[PDB]
Amino acid sequence: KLYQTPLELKLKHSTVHVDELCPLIVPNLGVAVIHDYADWVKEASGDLPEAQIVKHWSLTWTLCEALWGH
Amino acid sequence: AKDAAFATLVSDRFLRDYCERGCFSDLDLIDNLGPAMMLSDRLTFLGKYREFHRMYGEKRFADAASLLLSLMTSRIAPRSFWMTLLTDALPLLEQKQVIFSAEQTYELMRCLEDLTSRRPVHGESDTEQLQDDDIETTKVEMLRLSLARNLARAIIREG
Amino acid sequence: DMIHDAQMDYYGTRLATCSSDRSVKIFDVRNGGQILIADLRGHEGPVWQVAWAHPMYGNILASCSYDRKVIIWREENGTWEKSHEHAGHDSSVNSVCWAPHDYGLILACGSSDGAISLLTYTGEGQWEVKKINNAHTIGCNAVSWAPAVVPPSGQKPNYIKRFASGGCDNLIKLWKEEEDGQWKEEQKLEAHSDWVRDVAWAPSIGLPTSTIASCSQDGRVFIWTCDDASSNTWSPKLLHKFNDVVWHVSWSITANILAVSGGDNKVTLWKESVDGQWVCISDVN
Amino acid sequence: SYAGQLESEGLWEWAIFVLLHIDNSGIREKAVRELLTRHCQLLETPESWAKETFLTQKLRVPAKWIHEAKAVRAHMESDKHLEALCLFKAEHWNRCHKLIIRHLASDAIINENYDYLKGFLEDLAPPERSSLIQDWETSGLVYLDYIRVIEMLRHIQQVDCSGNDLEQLHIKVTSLCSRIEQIQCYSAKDRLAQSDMAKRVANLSTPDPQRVPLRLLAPHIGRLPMPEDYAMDELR
Amino acid sequence: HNYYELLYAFHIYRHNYRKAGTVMFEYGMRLGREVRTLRGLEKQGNCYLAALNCLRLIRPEYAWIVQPEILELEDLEKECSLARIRLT
Repeated sequence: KLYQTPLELKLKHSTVHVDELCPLIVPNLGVAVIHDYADWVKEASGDLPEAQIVKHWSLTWTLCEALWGH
Repeated sequence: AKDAAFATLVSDRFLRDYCERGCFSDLDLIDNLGPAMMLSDRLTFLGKYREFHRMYGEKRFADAASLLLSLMTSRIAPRSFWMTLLTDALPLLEQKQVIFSAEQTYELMRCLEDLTSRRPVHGESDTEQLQDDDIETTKVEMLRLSLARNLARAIIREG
Repeated sequence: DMIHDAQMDYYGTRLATCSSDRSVKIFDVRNGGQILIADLRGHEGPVWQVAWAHPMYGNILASCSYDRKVIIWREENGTWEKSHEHAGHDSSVNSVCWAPHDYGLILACGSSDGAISLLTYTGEGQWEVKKINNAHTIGCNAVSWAPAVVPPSGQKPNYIKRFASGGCDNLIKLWKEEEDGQWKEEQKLEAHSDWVRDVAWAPSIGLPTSTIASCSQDGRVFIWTCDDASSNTWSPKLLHKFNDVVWHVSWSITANILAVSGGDNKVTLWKESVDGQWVCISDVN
Repeated sequence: SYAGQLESEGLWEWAIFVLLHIDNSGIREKAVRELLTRHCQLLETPESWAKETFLTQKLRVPAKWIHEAKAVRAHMESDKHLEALCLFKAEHWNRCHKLIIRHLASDAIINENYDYLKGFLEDLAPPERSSLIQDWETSGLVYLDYIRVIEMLRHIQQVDCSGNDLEQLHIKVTSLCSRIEQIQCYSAKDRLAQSDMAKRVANLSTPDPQRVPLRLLAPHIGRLPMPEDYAMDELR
Repeated sequence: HNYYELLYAFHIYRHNYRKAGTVMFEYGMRLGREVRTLRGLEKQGNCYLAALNCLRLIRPEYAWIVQPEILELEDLEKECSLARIRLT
């Protein structure tokens, strides 16, 4: 979450428009944030979330992608 | 009474009350202050100042006033009205021209140099010269300029 | 020796500190490095609180003292000279805060004689003294303004201009500016048992549920909140009860975490949970 | 909650992206304004890009608010002489000539560095023309005429005629300096800059006025109340 | 002859409109600032007295070049007070 590559990847997967001088998320199909959908599994390695608390996050992301995933 | 602390305070109050206008009157020829010898010889400065403010005899009165001011500015008669007396005496020297001071210009310069590096409080309505000023250093600058003019226009009188 | 109140500037710029030695030091914080710039001195009593102005009106910083006077020094070209000086109070000033940027450059100052001055800057350096007497019994002790809530034309929207003040009469009376020009007491909140120390209003982050925290000398911390807008219903809620008295009470802008400062010389961070009860996050120092 | 958690650590782009995905427009705009006012120099797109090549402009956000927030933060954290150039050149002033003129008055020293003052005076006209201003335009004109008068006095030392706009510039400088008498203003740096600009051109033309304010503030404040007519005070 | 030249310039200015004596005094003080403990203090006192006289004998608008008016006078007074406190 402290990298700019994730923000750049998440900003390109949404369609925003200027409405009354305010940006709103109209159409979105993915997000590269922490503990998201299928795009958050690649940002959880041994050099991003240490090693003592990465397996649980990966399992929670996989379960959410397999259950709440279309 | 107890010591000289009361006599010094009374002398300072008299000197502050006498210096308020152009002519130091108020308590003119009404000071006396005669007690024993040690407590009576300390009141000679006030008497000399009163005699110089009342009567005048060529440059003798000016020399006596300058000597009294130099003696009072040497940590003797306090230091409240000393700056005012010095500024009033420097206004009658040669602020607009050039004069002469035998055994007095160097003393006035030393007094102005010592009062500028220590503490200086001047508060006395003299005449038209004091009303046109603003800061306290203006009187010292005028006195220094007058002393320089006197030393430049009087030290070349060789025999 | 001992400092009283030290608030930051704008976006973490300088840090105006105030101690009991009548010295309003303005220290700069550059990358975590504390460095003093100037020492504004000109009060006969000890300095209490200090609040900085907005960046739209230059760089002003007002600080109250115990000499029955309020100094408002500016900052331009490295000259921290005093611009305005308000001394309309009879007793010592306890708290002195400013209003929002949308309403102008108003500054509310509470005294210890039961009055609340409101220095409203006009088109220049002239400030109108709009004080309101008979505001407290033993005197005011806290002053904080509410958030700027906006109410088919080309003009500025007139806000309600609300400001909740705390005093030593165990009543947090909130003020409201009428359409005539004078301020009046809207409602009172008598829920404390002793003298109210500090009472800062929580900033709304777009939600209409405006809250306001208060701290008294009895050790209780009340969090009065409103149910809806345009409804005089200030339901107080007890957050924590300590054995000692509390000093100041600040709130955050993101999660609105209440910073309870007081008790045994320690600061505690209180945050509202999902159940509605306030719990302590961690301990400072 | 996500925008607050992302902003409490130091991430501005993530916090802005989390706040932009809200429901209420009035709350989202306020959150975006608060996030821009809290931190704007760390994630700026224009003026030397260093935020991964346009980070806030790609989220369908206006660049006028971010630039204004960055200018307001620089005017409070950095100096006033360097923060005025980032506000007028950002194309988001909207009748902000008074703030620029007040900020540019801090660099009144260093007479040999008039290039920055000339550039500021030349750039202040573009913002006033873009913001549709055709009424209050005296401080910038006086500041532009002062530098030109100083340059003409430093280059030509034998000329002593009227410069047409010299009288208008002097009248504008006098009206700006008489703020304490017009609307009772307690300005210090601006008044000092105006006095310096009015006195730097008095050694060539005429300048009958431009002085101080009698003895009402010199013999009653601390023997110091801005010098002016020292020649008239020490001469006759 | 710097003092004589400054006096002549001040007289020529007063014989026209009188609006450059303070600027000349400020330029002279800036050119001859670093001196010693006694000479520098005397020069600072003379400059302060000249500035006070100029402020007392003037009444129109604002004119104070070579001085970064009110703020410059306050800074000069603070510097003089600091020098007097350090020398005593």
